[PDB]
Amino acid sequence: PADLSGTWTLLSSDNFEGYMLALGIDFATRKIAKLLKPQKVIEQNGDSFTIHTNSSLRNYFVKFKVGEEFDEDNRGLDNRKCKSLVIWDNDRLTCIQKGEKKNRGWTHWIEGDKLHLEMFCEGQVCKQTFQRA
Repeated sequence: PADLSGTWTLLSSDNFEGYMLALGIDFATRKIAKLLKPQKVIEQNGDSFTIHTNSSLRNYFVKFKVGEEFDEDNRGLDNRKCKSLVIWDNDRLTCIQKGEKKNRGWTHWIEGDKLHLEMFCEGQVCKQTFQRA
């Protein structure tokens, strides 16, 4: 495991548009979303996590415990329901989201004081890095 806690600000994004296309987000929302610099707040208590994703266009919140399946109604995103599970891929916090979309999920990890994030959905992978605020 690794400590991923803190308030993070998006430093670099990469292929976020491909990621969103794969989700089926419309033109209007994608144009606005790609212009955002969302903040990520990670509260970590042992294997208990609460991750806040704050941005202009929308605020997001996910609360989970590692190894505990939980449904994710993304009616604030792609409106598609998913059955999620987060596990420790050695020091990388990886989530598998089973649902309509295939090979959808995300992975967080930290190297130095920089937070990395990969968000994928059936072929598209959006890489992002954040800096401790």
